[PDB]
Amino acid sequence: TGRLMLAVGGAVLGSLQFGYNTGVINAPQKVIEEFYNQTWVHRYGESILPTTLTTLWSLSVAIFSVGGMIGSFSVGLFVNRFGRRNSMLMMNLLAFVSAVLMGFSKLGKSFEMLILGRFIIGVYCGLTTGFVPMYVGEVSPTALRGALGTLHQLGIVVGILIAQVFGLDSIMGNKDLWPLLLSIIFIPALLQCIVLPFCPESPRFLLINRNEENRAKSVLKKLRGTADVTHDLQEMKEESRQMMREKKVTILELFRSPAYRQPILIAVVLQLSQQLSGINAVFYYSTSIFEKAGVQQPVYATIGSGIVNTAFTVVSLFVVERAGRRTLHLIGLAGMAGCAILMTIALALLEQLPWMSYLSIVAIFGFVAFFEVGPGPIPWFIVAELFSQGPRPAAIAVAGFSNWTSNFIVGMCFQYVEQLCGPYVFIIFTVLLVLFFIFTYFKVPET
Ligand SMILES: C=C1[C@@H](C)[C@H]2[C@H](Cc3ccccc3)NC(=O)[C@]23OC(=O)/C=C/[C@H](O)CCC[C@@H](C)C/C=C/[C@H]3[C@@H]1O
Repeated sequence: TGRLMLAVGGAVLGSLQFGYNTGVINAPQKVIEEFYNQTWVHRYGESILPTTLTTLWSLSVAIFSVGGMIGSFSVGLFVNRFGRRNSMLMMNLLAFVSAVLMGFSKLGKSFEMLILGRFIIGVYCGLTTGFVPMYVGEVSPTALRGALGTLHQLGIVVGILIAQVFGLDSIMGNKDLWPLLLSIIFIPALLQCIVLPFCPESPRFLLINRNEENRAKSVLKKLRGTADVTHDLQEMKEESRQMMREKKVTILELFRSPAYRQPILIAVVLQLSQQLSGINAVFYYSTSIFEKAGVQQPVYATIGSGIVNTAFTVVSLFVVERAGRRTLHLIGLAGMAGCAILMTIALALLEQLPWMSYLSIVAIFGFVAFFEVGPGPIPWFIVAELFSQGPRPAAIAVAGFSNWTSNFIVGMCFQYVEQLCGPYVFIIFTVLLVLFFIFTYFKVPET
């Protein structure tokens, strides 16, 4: 419990860095867009086209999700081959590579570097979100396993907040220091590169994946702190039974078996309902949507959304263990729909009532607050509770693919939709939120 605080906190750095890379490109949108325009002129002696500037900066934020897909797929590769700890350590290379790329992108007069860096760091984020939850789950005692695993969640939302803070004009969200805003991630990396080597390899890797039972003994005693461990050791060997009991099934075997075709449908749709709700429409373009509203100091409203977001995350902890998954997920979609509607009213009546800009802030706060209690965590609780230890692994990969894919559809196309639909964009979210509300009220069983 003492030395334990090192290995965990050392791993959560990746989840901080995960959330940081997610929301850094929110506030400094205009300045980087100005840099694209600046770079476009220097090359061709011509101001960039507005539609091109759209899909270009959209690609710069969207390509990140593409990396995450690949990353989340490759987690199984490095984990069982190089170990949990060492996997997290070596993959800090992607951060330094990406940090340098996104940092010297301005000094290199190239948005390709920035896009490329955004891809690479996306892979790291996809890999990391597979490492951290798995590492702490094996390192922590079973008692604190259902509590320390929270730090991954908190890490992301807090990382998103810090990204939005630094996104201020006062700090790093400006003409001169935006390349550093993207690069500062090297600090967390450098820290994790120092800490992890002192942290212990997971015993479940030493006991199972290496059969080095003896090398695992020295871990738990220093790790768990307890002198003896002739019960935690037997535990893992008894929990590995259930994990090795029924045969694990592959991805494409999940599609072909009509026994698995119904629960998988629920899983994927529940992931679509998380992204196509359009919470990344705000976590990527909060400061942008606020600008089209009459919001004074919009970057602060984004930080507001971060704090509200971070807040209701902690609230959700003391709710999932108090209510049902079917209910909480329904509550979310409704509130997200209501707020999406309420958002449209603000964006519509602003031109008539020069103050509804304040309503848009409250709407989006509720739009993300209702998300973090319903469609936030639940879509990952239902999937893990619709499949036994055999097909459950393959189900996460599909769900993971479903999430990244639908995440890319929003972040890449939301601006193209924002131009044509005008103040009537959140209706798309409202509409889909209804379909997702119908789909769950009938076809989603409580667990
Ligand atoms: C906006 C988002 C962010 C906010 C989350 C979103 C909400 C959430 C928050 C806390 C716990 C579980 C879910 N639900 C997510 O899953 C979330 O990433 C995670 O936080 C955890 C991801 C796990 O590693 C498994 C999936 C890891 C990836 C395959 C998918 C990651 C999704 C992101 C999502 O983009």
